[PDB]
Amino acid sequence: ERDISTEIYQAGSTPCNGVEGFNCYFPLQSYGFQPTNGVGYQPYRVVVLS
Amino acid sequence: SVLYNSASFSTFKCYGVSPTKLNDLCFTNVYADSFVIRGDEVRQIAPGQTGKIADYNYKLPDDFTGCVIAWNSNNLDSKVGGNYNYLYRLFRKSNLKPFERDISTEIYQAGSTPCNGVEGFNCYFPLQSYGFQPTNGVGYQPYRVVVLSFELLHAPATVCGPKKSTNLVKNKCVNFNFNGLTGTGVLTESNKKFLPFQ
Amino acid sequence: STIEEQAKTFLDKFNHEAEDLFYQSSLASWNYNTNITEENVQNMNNAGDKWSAFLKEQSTLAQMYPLQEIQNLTVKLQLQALQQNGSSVLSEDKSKRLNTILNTMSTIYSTGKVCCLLLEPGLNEIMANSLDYNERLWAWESWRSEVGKQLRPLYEEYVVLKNEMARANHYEDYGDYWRGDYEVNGVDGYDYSRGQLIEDVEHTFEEIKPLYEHLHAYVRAKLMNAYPSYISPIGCLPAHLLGDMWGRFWTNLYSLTVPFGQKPNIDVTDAMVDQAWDAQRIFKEAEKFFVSVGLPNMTQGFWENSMLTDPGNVQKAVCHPTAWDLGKGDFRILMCTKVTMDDFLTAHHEMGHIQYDMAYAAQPFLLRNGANEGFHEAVGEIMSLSAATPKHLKSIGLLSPDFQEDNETEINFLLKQALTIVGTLPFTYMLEKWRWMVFKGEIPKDQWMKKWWEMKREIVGVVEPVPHDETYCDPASLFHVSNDYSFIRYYTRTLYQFQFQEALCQAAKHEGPLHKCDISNSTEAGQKLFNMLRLGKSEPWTLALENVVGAKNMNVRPLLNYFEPLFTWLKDQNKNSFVGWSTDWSPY
Repeated sequence: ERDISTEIYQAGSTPCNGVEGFNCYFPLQSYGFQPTNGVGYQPYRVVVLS
Repeated sequence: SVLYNSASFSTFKCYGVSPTKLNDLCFTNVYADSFVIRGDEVRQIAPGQTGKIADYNYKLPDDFTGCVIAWNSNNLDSKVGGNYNYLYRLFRKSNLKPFERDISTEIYQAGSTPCNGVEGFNCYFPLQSYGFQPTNGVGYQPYRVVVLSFELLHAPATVCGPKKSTNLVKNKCVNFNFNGLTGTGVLTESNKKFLPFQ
Repeated sequence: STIEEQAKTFLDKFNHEAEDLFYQSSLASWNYNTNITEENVQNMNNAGDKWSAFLKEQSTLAQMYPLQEIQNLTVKLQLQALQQNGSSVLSEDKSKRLNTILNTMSTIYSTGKVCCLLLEPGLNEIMANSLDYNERLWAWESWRSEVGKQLRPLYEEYVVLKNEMARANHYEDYGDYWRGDYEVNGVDGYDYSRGQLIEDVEHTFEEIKPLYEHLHAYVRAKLMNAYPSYISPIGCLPAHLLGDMWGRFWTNLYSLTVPFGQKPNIDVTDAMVDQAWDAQRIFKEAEKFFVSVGLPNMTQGFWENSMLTDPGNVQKAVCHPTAWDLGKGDFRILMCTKVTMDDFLTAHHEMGHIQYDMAYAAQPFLLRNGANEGFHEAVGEIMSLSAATPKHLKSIGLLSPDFQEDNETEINFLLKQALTIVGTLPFTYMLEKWRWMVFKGEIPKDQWMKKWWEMKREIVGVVEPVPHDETYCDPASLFHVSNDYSFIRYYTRTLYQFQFQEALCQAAKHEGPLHKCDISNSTEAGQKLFNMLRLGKSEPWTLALENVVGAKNMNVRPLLNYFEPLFTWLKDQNKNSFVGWSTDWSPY
């Protein structure tokens, strides 16, 4: 399944999506691929064949 | 569940454990750490931060799986003329460990000069007083922070719930769950009683 | 064990106790400035005595800590402001004598002897509104033969006492103490010794020389309509025909010199009465002005503890344009705000001082305030000048968007600001240069007043109607000289006013001159200017200047780009035979 829509996560009360109230964080974080990192932090190209 | 919708707390954030799944999750031992700090010191209280407060007063664990409850208090413990009822450690030789405090007095030695148990040259008393006054700013107000700790030991979890209760339905072939026993049938009437302890 | 780990401990110990004492010293003074009574007098003296005693006590103990043993280039710059010594560096017998002279010269300046009447609004309206030659001349001569005579024995001893104070702190003359604020010590690439400050002021004064000759000739040509026999077109101006007693501000002379009579300076006083302002909407419009620039808003306690209205007779007190900084997150403004056009532009001059103090809120008490007090007075002027812009008055609620900008309007606007911003600019360089020869020792006592008039006709261009001897005192009767204040601080304020204005107008899509610029509707100039106000005493003023302007020194080019329509119009009007003034001319 492909998901190309960006939404806002809701936790318990103070509903989100539209009014944007409390407990409405932003789950769409970033990786941070930098050449000055370690080995495991390097970007890997994973190609799944079906 | 009745704490987030009360609209009476300033910063209500959690760590590790989600603020929603805790309503139907058991617990073993739950404690509360009540302490009064300033406004700018609220952001320092977090699992993974440092400073002169999270290292010389109360050290937070790295795997803290609880919540941070903090609200604004102005008409509770504030007076004009400087507050001298709350102290805090400013400097010390070593740092602190999680779930460990320090209430004993110790003269801080900055340089290499003896203090002889009294303050003076390169010798200070690291127990300053706050400035909780109703005429200062917002950051200089007393904040009663109550940190809750969720621990899991070998003892059985006696702090569960709260469980939701529905109603009593009879004369219908529906599903019912009584004391863990799952059944599906018509709850017909009985003509005999059982023992008052089974 | 080392020095760096023990130096910061003494600083944190002093900052945690100074804020508790400085707040009580300012809170006790706030009660005296609200209700005049005998109870607030003793509470202010007792609160101020503990602050003056605790500051001098910790400064002596800090002398044992080394100064040249800091490799962080941050802790060392905080020790120079604490280990400094004042008038107590000499003997104890001569320390009380210097303080007595400062108390006698301030009483004579406040209580005038001209009969009785005082100074303001006593002799202020006589030297401004008179239109007579034999009336305002008597007030200028009587002040020198009465106030100057009583300040003669005190001014002679003021030079010998202030000279030994500067030499005791590793300097040369007393002028180095006032000029030492811009000095950057320590080891750095952009350092700024006292030798560099001697130049860069003498260079910018030569470029403004042709601009001052056209402005001084316009005032001299206007006074000939009322004095056809006392003022010559090829001469100068008397010492009593400048507006003020000392001849500093030429604002009072604007009522006699109007270049265009078609569209003069409009008055927005009647527009504020129609919208019903209860002496509170002026500050509300100033709050939303910095929102479009980029600076954050104020706090919640700022609009609940600061008096921004007139208490009346039930709470008689005092009110003057002076911003207060009580600290500990408390900021109050003491000023009688009424429905007046002059109070609208002055509100922006004090609103910027609150945002400046909030920039270093998280910084300790020693890191408060910038490297020099000249930057604080520059932010308040670059924001108040944009409020008087005719373009900014078209996007607001009051006044008619029916009055646009033209060529006959900008002439009346540039001349009004030229009689205050650049009108007293040559007077600052002349007053500072004359005091350098007194503090050094080039002229004995009997050569002070005879040299003061020689620099007038060569720098400013003011003659003397009555020849005075060496007994009279003319510069000693100044508020900045009798009360001991650095007058050179106003010189850098003029240059930095146009340098900071060009940086904010560059990102706001405004090129060429700076008269039609608009700081609002641009969220880029706010974030760039905030970086300079955040850096206090931890960073030198040279580094903070490059972050806004781009250069490491003062510049005169942006100062001339603002008076382009004025300089173009004065060259076609003063071509009436004379441009400049003669050094050999006298009205008698």
